[PDB]
Amino acid sequence: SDRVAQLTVGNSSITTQEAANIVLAYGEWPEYCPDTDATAVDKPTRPDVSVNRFYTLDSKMWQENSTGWYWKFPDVLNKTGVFGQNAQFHYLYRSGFCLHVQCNASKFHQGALLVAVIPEFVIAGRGSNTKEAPHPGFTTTFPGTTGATFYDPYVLDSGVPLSQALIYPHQWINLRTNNCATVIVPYINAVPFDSAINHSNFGLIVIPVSPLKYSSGATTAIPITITIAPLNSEFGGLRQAVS
Amino acid sequence: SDRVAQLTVGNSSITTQEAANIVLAYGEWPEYCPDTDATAVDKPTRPDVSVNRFYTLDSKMWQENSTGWYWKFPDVLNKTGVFGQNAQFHYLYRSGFCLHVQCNASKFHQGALLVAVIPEFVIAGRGSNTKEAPHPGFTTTFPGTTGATFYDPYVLDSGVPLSQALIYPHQWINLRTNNCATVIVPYINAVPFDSAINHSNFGLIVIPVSPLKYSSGATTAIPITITIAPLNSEFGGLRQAVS
Amino acid sequence: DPVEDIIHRAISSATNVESAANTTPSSHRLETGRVPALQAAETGATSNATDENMIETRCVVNRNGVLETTINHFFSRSGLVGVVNLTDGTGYATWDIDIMGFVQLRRKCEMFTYMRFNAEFTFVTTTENGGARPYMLQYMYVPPGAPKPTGRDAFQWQTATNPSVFVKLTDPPAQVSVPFMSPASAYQWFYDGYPTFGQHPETSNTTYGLCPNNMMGTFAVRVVSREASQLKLQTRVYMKLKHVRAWVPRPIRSQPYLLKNFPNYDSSKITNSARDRSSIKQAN
Amino acid sequence: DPVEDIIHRAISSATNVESAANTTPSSHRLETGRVPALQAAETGATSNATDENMIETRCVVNRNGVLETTINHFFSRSGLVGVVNLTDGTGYATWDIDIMGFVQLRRKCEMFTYMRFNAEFTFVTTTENGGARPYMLQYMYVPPGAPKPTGRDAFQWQTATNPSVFVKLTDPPAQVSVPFMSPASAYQWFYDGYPTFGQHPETSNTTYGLCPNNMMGTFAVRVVSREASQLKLQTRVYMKLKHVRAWVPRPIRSQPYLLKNFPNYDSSKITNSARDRSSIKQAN
Amino acid sequence: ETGATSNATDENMIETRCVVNRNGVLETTINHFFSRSGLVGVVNLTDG
Amino acid sequence: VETILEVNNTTEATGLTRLLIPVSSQNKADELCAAFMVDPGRIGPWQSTLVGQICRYYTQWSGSLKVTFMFTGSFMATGKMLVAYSPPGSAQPANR
Amino acid sequence: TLWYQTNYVVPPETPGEAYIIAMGAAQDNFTLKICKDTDEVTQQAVLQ
Ligand SMILES: CCCCCCCCCCCCC/C=C/[C@H](O)[C@H](N)CO
Ligand SMILES: CCCCCCCCCCCCC/C=C/[C@H](O)[C@H](N)CO
Repeated sequence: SDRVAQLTVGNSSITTQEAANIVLAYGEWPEYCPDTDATAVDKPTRPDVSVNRFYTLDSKMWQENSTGWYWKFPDVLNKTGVFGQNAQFHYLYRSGFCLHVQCNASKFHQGALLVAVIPEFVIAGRGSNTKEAPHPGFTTTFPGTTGATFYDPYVLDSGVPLSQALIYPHQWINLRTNNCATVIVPYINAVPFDSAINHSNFGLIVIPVSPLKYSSGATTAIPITITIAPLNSEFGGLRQAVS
Repeated sequence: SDRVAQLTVGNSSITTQEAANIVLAYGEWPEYCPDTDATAVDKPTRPDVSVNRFYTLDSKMWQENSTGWYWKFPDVLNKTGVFGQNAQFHYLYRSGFCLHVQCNASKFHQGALLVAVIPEFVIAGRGSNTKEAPHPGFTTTFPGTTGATFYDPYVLDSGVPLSQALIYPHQWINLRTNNCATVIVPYINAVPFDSAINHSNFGLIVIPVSPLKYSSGATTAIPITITIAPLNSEFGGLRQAVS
Repeated sequence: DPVEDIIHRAISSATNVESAANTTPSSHRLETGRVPALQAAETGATSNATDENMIETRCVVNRNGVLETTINHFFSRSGLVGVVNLTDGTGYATWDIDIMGFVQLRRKCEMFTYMRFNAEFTFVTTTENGGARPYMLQYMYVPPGAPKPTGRDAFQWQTATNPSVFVKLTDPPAQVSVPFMSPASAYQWFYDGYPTFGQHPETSNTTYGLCPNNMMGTFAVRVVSREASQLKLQTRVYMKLKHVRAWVPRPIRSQPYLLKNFPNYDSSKITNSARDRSSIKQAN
Repeated sequence: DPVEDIIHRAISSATNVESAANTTPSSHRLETGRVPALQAAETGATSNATDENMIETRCVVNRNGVLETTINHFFSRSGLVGVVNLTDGTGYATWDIDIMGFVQLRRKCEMFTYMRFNAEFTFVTTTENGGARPYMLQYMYVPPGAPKPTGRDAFQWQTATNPSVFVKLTDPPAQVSVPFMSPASAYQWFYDGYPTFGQHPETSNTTYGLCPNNMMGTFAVRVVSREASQLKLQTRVYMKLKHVRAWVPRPIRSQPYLLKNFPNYDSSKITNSARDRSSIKQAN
Repeated sequence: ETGATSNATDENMIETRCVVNRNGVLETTINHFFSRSGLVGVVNLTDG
Repeated sequence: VETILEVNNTTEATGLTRLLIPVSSQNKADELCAAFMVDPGRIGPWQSTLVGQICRYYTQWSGSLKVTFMFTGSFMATGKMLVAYSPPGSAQPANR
Repeated sequence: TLWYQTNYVVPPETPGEAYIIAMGAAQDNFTLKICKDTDEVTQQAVLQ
């Protein structure tokens, strides 16, 4: 009655039989923008079925010497589905999310992942220059659906240590206990509406802390799939398409 | 108080100062599908601002020897805007429309157009064969935003005379009286929802009955613009994109 | 307290009319500002000038009948829809049920776009020299998907599930009633669309206008015998539209007809709607 | 009667806590089924095992203060944010107001993402040999868009609209209060995004992380005189965060700092968070 | 031509939402605009 | 209070011609007439207004705006115009 | 951007070049926050 769960959003549903729990980020639910906090004077669009559903990204194979991964939200969904078409025709944007990272392994495998959610996750450059200076490319800061591997996961590629990164909303995927992590995140920004193309709010991060080990003869290919879903999404400022 | 009107739908508005009246097609307003007439078991999407607004097509120059024109609805809006993206991701479709044909001319010009709305307007072929047989091409039946000129406007290219075509919802653009025609059309089909790609419900038709005449020295270029707008549109059956 | 803007009729009126309208007496108008003769046809409406406001009329209690003009009394008259030719000696004959092949009843049905009716078929079967020979016939109804018969004495004539009618040639003609059998909510005679998805061609697309909600099956007929009798037959099928409702009127055909399923015409010979006269300034 | 489906809270709870928590006395547990020592760290929650359920405790009325640990008493301590060098003989000096250049107050402010505060500046101006020479200074505040001064005696120093402070070197140091001047609703120290649209490059994009909601203007300073006096100056600007609110905590910096606006580090020399020891099996 | 400005509000042009506006119209008055002291004259005195 | 924009601020006008936008009969359809940014406090047509000169004494404006077009042709000339505002995220629209 | 919807149609003996005067103001919810000096002004003397 606690290890079994089902999450139906839109026309899609996720079952699980070996879950742990569900984490609300900072104790709050994603909701629509109230009238006392809105600053635009147009009426927003709210599709509410066509954009609030579970989108499944690609799978990441987890190996012995993986140094870890990061996506940007809502960067990964600007080109998939009707959420990718409403986020290009409209200047303004507001949503929550509901994340789910699946990774199964047998009773003879061991290891652990750290699935956390970092608001305003800024990538650092990797040079000893005091001004010129190195800055990350656009496919490194805004990677898309294929993510990006960390170079230095010990400092999260931002000069900030992983050992204190449990202050963010997070779960663990311990292969002897569970196989999935679920984090529900509200809209966290200093402005009520903001653009979905320039500004990615937060970044999902999956880093294997204890490495994958298995005895000989076991299944060598352990993939990590990620299924995300917008919640309470609304757009504004209709114009022509800009990607 | 009758020649002046304004039509605000969505984020767009049309003014006119020399109008005639507004025609409801068959005395009814476009509305959503009631629960006693629905046959699908999924929840529909209703964007209601992003898809209900005035889309302006291209302009048609009206000359001395024009034999007339026809568009298919909703064919012309399957590739423009967020209505063109909701009509490709979704299998089902239902909407009304609100049409507006602008054509101005001076006090020294003369002529008249017939702006009518024909439900289930089927194009005929033009051969004396009794089976093979000629059939119209796909760009003739489903022309798109560029429309198609009639070959034989006297029989509406369907073996059916123009002189009785006032049984359809229609107005006139008489250049000494008005400059615009407005027709509001509900959803007319034998099924509650139907596909927006295979089946175009009705066809707007602008045919100059009395020809354009002007004395020498006047402005020779008289264009005809058409501004249409969906009303109470809703979609269903989410899938991948098919154009 | 939450977001506020999430919180946020017709024209016509039917009257039971029994007889034609009356006429009230009138007088003469000598005043300005009130004019019933001036109209504006650009508004898309018809003229509403009654004859009491044009001339001086009398009081006429009108007792004429407006009963035979309704759409039930107009379509409940059975006409020919198909002729099935059977020459015995393959032994049987089929007929795809499509009433768009004969032109007396087609043009009446092309006044409207959507029609919802029941039917009442009648099969008048004769020989080629007039008829009346005491042989026994079988008329099956084959729905779409059912196996059509492939022989004179095949096993599809066992007829354990679908309807069939046994009647001799020398009996009165057989007559049944047929319900609304379409999967949609109305038979549509004009379907501006394509049945399937895909890349549609430019040269010859034989699928434009095909409405599969109207294809109702196959009508098969044989002579119930073992040895092949040698006699040529014709059946004639008469459909009577009853319990009929009609929607969305459209203009009546003015060009001569060509194919069953397609509304073709020839453009090199377009017949004028009004037959010619000498000049415009004389009436005869 | 119309379409039906058009018709269709939190967790935390704040308590006013004055002193630290007490301790209630405990006893020994000899029973099965009830276990406070077993946790599950995979659920994303911290352990809730209190010390009354691990050992046997006594009754302690705790009277310690939890007052100095709040975010108002932690940030209301003024520290150095900028040093403006003025050598007279161009005659003036400017300073783009950016407090991310000195590292004592930067690392305290990088604990959080969004902060909303008022400020209280103080300008301690001395000479290069210690100070105290009776000359008069002018400190303008130039908002974004206002014309910066282009000379020692230019017309932008007339100062008819924007604020300015006249104070000698031999007075006590000048001190003002500054409101929340951002166009957004919070100063954000980490902006994962780009300021403008367009094709962003791969080699060196110097605009990644630039938040224009934080750029607050320019601070200019001159010596109020006609002939150029010849004396080298330094001002020191001390910001005190008051009336401060903070959101979304984040981990504290562990790598040595490099640039003002960008959170760079070198990957070839990554300093470990914990200084090394001999082995894992001994404590000293 | 009537010498008056346009009175078309934005609720009658497009479809708007409900916005409770809490912005300040205090610093724009003519007292807060002119109560900022600026230079008006420079007097040169050379003694001897 | 409505004051006049200088939409025709080219290097050719040089005078009171700068205030007015020319129209004429076009040979092609779909054509463009004029264009300007919406920025009180930027170099361009707004600089010659009471809005664009009081928003230079102040930083950080907020709120809606309005643009009124008056036509100064003859009485017998007719026509229609499309006036379109497009929010940021791209360059000036290339067609209608 | 201003676009031609249809055309500028004109009868004979009438000029075919007309003008448009464009105006601008602010709505009822317009505000302004921080007072500064304007950049429209220069001076290099005392205006003797
Ligand atoms: C033994 C009885 C056999 C005869 C029974 C016939 C039943 C089938 C009749 C279905 C209803 C009429 C068929 C449809 C009408 C039109 O032909 C189609 N809509 C063609 O468009
Ligand atoms: C005569 C008085 C001149 C001094 C007045 C200074 C007022 C400007 C201070 C604005 C508030 C602090 C500036 C912003 C803080 C941080 O440096 C930025 N957010 C940098 O990210």
